[PDB]
Amino acid sequence: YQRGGWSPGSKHQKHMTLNPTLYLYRFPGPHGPGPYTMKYWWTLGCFPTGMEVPFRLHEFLSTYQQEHVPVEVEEWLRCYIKDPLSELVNASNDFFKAVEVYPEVESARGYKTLQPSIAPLLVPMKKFEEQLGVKISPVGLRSVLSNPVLKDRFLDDLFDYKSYVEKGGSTPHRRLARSRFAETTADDERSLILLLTTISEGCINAGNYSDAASVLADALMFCHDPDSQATTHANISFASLLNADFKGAEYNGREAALLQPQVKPTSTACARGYVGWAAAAAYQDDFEKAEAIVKDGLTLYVGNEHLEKLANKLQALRPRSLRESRSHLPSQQSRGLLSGSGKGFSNEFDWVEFKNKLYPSKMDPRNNEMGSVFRRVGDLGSFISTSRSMER
Amino acid sequence: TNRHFFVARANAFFSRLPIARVQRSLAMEAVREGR
Amino acid sequence: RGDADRNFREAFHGMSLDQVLFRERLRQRRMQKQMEEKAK
Amino acid sequence: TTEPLMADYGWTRGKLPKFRARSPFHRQQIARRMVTEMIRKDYCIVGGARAPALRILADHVVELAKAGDTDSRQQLAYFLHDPLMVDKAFDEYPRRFKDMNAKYAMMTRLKSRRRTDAVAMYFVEYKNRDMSDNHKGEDYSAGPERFFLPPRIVETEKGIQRPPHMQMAFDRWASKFKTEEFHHWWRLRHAKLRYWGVRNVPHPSDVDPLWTEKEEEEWHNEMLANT
Amino acid sequence: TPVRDRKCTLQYYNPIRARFVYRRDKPLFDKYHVTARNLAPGFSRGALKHDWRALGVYTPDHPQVPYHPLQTWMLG
Amino acid sequence: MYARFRTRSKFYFRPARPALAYNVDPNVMRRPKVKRGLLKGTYSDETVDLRDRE
Amino acid sequence: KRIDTAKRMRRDRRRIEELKTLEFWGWYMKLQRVRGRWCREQGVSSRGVYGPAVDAAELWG
Amino acid sequence: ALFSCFRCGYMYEFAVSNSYCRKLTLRNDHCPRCDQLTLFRFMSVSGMVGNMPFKPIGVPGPSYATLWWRKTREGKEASAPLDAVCKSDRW
Amino acid sequence: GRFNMDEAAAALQLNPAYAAALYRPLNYTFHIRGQLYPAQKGRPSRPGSLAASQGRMFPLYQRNDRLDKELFRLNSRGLTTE
Amino acid sequence: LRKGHQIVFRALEMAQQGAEAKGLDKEHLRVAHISCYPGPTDKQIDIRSKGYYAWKTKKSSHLVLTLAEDPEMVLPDRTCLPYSSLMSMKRAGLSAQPTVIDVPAITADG
Amino acid sequence: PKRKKNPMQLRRKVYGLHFKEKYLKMEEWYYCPLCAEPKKPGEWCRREDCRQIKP
Amino acid sequence: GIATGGRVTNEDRRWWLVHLECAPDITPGTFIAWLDCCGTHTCKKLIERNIWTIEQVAALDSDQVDELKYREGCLKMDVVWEHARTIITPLRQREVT
RNA sequence: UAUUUAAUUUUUAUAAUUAAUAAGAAAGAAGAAUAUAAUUUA
RNA sequence: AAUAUUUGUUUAAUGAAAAGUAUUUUAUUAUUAUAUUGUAUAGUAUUAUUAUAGUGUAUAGUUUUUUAAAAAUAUAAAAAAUAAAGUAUGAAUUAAUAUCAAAAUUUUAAUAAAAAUUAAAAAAUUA
Ligand SMILES: [Zn+2]
Ligand SMILES: [Zn+2]
Repeated sequence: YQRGGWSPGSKHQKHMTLNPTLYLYRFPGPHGPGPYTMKYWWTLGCFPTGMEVPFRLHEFLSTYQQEHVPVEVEEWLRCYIKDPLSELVNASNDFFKAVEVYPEVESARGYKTLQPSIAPLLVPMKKFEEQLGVKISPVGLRSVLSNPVLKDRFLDDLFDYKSYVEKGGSTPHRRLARSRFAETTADDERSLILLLTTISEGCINAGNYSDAASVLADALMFCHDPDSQATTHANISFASLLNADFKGAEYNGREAALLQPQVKPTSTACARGYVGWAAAAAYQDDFEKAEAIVKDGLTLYVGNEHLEKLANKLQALRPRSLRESRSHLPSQQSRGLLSGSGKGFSNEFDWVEFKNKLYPSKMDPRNNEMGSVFRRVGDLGSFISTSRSMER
Repeated sequence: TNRHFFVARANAFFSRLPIARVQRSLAMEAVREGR
Repeated sequence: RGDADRNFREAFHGMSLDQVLFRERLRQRRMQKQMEEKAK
Repeated sequence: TTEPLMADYGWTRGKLPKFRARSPFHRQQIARRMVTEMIRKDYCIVGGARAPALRILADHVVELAKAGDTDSRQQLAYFLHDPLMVDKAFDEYPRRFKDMNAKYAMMTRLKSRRRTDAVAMYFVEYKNRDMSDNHKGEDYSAGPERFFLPPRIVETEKGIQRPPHMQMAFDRWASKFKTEEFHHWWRLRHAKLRYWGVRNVPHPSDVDPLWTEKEEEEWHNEMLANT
Repeated sequence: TPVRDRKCTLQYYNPIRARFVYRRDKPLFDKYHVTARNLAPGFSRGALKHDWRALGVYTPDHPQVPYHPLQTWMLG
Repeated sequence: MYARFRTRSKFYFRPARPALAYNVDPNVMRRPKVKRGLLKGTYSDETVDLRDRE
Repeated sequence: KRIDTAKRMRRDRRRIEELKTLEFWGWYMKLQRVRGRWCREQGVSSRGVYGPAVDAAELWG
Repeated sequence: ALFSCFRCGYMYEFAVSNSYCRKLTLRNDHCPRCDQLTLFRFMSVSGMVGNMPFKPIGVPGPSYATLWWRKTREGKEASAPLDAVCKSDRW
Repeated sequence: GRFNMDEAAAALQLNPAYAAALYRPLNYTFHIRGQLYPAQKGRPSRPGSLAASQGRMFPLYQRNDRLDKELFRLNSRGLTTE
Repeated sequence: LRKGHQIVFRALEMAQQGAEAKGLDKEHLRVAHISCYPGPTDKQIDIRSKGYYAWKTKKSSHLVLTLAEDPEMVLPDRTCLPYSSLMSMKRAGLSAQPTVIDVPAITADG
Repeated sequence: PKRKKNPMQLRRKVYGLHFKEKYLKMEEWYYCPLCAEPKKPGEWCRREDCRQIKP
Repeated sequence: GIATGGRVTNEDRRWWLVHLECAPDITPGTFIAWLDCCGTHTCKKLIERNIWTIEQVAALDSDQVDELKYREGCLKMDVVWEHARTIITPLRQREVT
């Protein structure tokens, strides 16, 4: 009888005639009330014993009270919002000031040195980004600030963007104004697409392909001139080729090829587009298509060293059901390590997605297999559904 | 006993000797002498 | 649909759908440049 | 017991493995519903010691259907929960398997395990399906959408047709899920499960139906697209 | 310390993978059957690091394949 | 067998921390105001609490 | 009244379960006539891998 | 098992396996005498379907009822008229 | 060409509301005690969600007093002596 | 199959997102520090026969996880295949050696 | 249990081969040439390629 | 005769010739199912070829045998063929007297 | 549960110079499971 | 205590007044009746072994029970059925102790895991 404390959390054995207590199911412990009672708090509305008085005050102060704003006030608020032009000027300026003073990496011998972190850079770039409407990789930026060459390009192209935005206006904001109420890409926009291409190009060196491919999208978002279009489309092809998006590579790949009539004779762009369209065919395993394409490239562009390389490579390499089954490149190994099915979780035997809610695999709307609830459904008192004698 | 000589078995190789054939052989030698 | 397509791609001289459409749109754009140089 | 249906479940090598059940009766009942279900849709994902057992039994059903005999039929009909499936077996499998004698079912050990318990999951199919009449171009890599919908078909294979009498049965059994009392059954099942409580089962106010008329009219659309 | 990750052990001898060499898999396959899938001619019990071929191992009644140098991508 | 795990003694014995008298921390008026976690060497970027609604 | 309710209720459910059944058997026999129809053109014997001579023997049937 | 139609009492027989257990007491079937789907009841138990190894197959013995029913039909008296045609072991 | 309980009733002159109430438990139609699952019972509106009435989420299982009166409880004027 | 390992997976993945958000490099990341210390706790009634009871304690722990960048690292190759995979793939018609295709570096002239 | 056990008693279990085996051990794995997922040899994917050629 | 692997040896013919007189009543016209390694499936495929008789199976051209055991699929067919080839003549001899 | 015995630590090419009365890459099924180390097989 | 327990793969619990707790948002006549009032899950500390009892009735199958060897325990026929490596959950008796206390001999105020002597007890896991 009674080998432990008389508190009703206490460790050891109790008795009902000596230390009587009412029945509490899950009652939060001496410290922290933890994950389980909290689950109850957020679904059931209180702790499962019903003893505890629900106290929501502190989260009410945090959500509903904060958003309260009266009509008279919020009717006038959008009149005082900061002016976007001045914003771009400021964000560009201090972003640049912050990148210029980022130290040059000391090159050691026998071991690689850690690049000094960009803590302070993330603050200006975050505002610059959303002033502009484009998201930039922190990774790519770091890789850019490693290489001397890339840091140079990035720096001065930034500087030009700064200058053209201060003396002139912001052309995407013009082209936004004239849109809801046609001309070649402006100087500032050129500056922009150039710096973004540079940061994506650094974003490749570090080996984040998905991110480089994502960044060049916003890059072509700004180029209204045919040649910039060709180049950027090609670059997106090569970035989505490494990232193992073959459909996007085989799309953006051929745009650069389509643009060849209106693009100047000095462009390598369209040739690149051909290359990407071809390779994107090759990784999906149809080599006849590939060879056809490279044949067309050397048809139009005669001697071309890239298309020469792919001519010789396809030449060297020389079933519908087994096509693109193979994993050939590493980035989809990298993407296969996350987002994979493991033993014990994140497979079809654990939890399943239905319309953005989680179900046990027991009741899975896509599967009537053994143990599924839908096996026991019965005939619902209407008609006989199947000829099964025993079960159903 | 976990040793090798004792654990390993020759089952897989039995097709090398014709057990059925020899059994029938000594059944022939069973009826020849009249058992 | 398998032999349907095996008929499709061999009517087009061993092209595929995308190569056909690509050729086509390419021609339409080169003839847009033609309309351009004839108008200007 | 050497007869190619009636089974002996031991752990000795003469016998096919005894997977855990309540009583050899219960065991036999389980075997019967695994066979029934595997004959119905060709693959069965099955955990534990059941899987080899299920393969061997499958091979036995195909062997029977090959025998093509009245006593054979009637022996298979004793064994199955579904009479119609006996017919589907004896119609299909003889054309299917005419060129092979041995090992008609393919067992495949899956790299994922039930989270419920550590037991391993196996994928048991009938072998070559390109001679199969009603299973011809199907792809089981992923499931279908709503589980009462006819399963996926490989892209090259879209326009295939199936035995009329099978799709009749299938549509009949399908049509009871487009009804409203099934939707009520669905909500109420959520409620029941919650009371017993299994975690991650949404409250019945959030449970929106498996079947609507819009989803339907596009489903029928692509169903006649596959036809 | 350098990261503790094991190098590739796939091609060394393993006692549980060694069981599957002479096991009969006809039911595990459908289109693609190969003579003996797990058994690598000349190499001990399936493992590629343990290769015996074109050394003097005396095996009067069994066949032995000749030696071609393995590639780098088949070991690690 | 390849890994190395040796049992931690803090799980065997966990006496609660000394409580305050009259809510007075004896050394308040002596020591600096630096967050204790910092000087201890304890730091984080994200603190993800699973007791939150989100 | 609750006697008569209890019986009246158990009577007509017996009635409609028979409507269920009759319609079921009807549909299934339709099904089988469909199958019998379709097996002819396809040339399905459903007597197995053997030709007709085998059950013609009638030793095996 | 022995089954007889409710209304016309027509008799017939077949084995019932472990799978058909719910149908043992009442069956629905097409009755030859009164032609339509009708209801059959279980009067008497006959035999098993399956069997255990090292055990006789025919000793969950069919009742005296079923055997009387197999004497009345298929007996010396019942077969005697039909033999002028067949003598069933013959064609 | 299916069963279709409504047109099964229309043939048998059974008042279709009633025929359906033969095939669901006596609990869900007539006023009689019976097991109820607390998730059916319905919930008031939260900040994220709307309210949930058991009327809306279970139209069919709600009780029908037409039937209840015409079946189970007695009539007064049948018994009156005055 | 262990639950802990799954929890640590969620943690790893999140801190990986964070470490990429901070500008580091995915491929050269390594776990610098993993520790776990005792967290909050909930309690539960266990009713034992003859009017006895005890309190089942539902335990919960805090987990601390640090990913650090390590340039010197070289990863062991996981792209090796068992002989079986190799020649099964051969018989299927697949190439056992994956296709490399030379990709020209991204450049901007416009 | 006649007596409370000290920290050494508790640690003695982890010297065992059983304890090491169950809990702290590394799995051998490679990348599925089809799925690009990590994989132990002898277990496979529910997919039409993985089921035919099991890699 | 039954469990013999591969070739059918002459010592094994001896087994057959010996067991010929173990069974007193047999005619060269006897039904197939009395043969070594003649199964239900083996018999059936023989029958649709209109072969009921030990004489008829001893009359086979051996390129009937193979496609009977390969394209058709009766295993151990060559065993029953060989068994027949052996036994047919002593049956005729015990048939005359 | 402490001691004490008996067994085990998952093929050890091999065992006994003495005590008392022995250990090579590893875990799913040891079986691709219905006793063949594939019964021919699409 | 890496312990026991738990473990949800297939339903004739038909019926249910006597429970004295459980936000029905409007649960609901169409009445033939008049006003008024009131209809669904908590007995035994539990969503317990599973209630008590009065109705009235018989084909609504009226639809939550893990698992890949063997001893010994429990049932039934030493055979048969069931249960033990396991993922997850996670109590209770007990606890003076040092990394432990093995074997023998004698003594000491009563077993003496106390002394002294001689001695020769490895770790893990299971019975
Ligand atoms: Zn009748
Ligand atoms: Zn795979």
